[PDB]
Amino acid sequence: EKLRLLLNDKDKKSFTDEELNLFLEEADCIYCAASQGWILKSLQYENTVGEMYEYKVGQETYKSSSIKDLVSVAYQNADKFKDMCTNKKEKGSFMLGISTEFE
Amino acid sequence: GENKRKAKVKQIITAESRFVEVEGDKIEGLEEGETPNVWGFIPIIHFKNEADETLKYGQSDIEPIEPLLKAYHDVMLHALKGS
Repeated sequence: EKLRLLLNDKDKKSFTDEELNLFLEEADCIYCAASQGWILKSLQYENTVGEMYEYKVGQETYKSSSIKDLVSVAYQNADKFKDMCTNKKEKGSFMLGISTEFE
Repeated sequence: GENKRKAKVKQIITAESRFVEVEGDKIEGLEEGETPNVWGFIPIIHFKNEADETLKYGQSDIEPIEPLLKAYHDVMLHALKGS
């Protein structure tokens, strides 16, 4: 199933299924759709992990990865999926022949 | 007038006589069957270009040259196509 395979490729349970089907409509190749999902998921880090990456309160301190690192990793995943799609479709170089009519 | 006429004519020419037959429409001037030859030799002369003791028939002068004509034609056509 394309939906499940996308929810595994593009990580799960942050979108809902109708836009995933829309992304599959954007491109037949699943990896291109997963890449587009990865950018539009990288956008969502501004909410899931806000700009406040580190805080100390009381006797606890937690140092989250900053938004720049997470979005950079998401773009890296997007670039890998894009490259994988291009690898899937791309064919190599090759020679052909020319034809021309004459009397 | 207007009519179309077809005829597959063949005829044997021999020294003493010639035997002629036609398959199809009538040919007025030719009398079918055999007719005597006025002389005891065949009045047809075979001219044999480049005749050879190992050949039944003659040879056209083009025949040695025609593979070179093939080569020249092929090279010229390739050159014209490429140009």
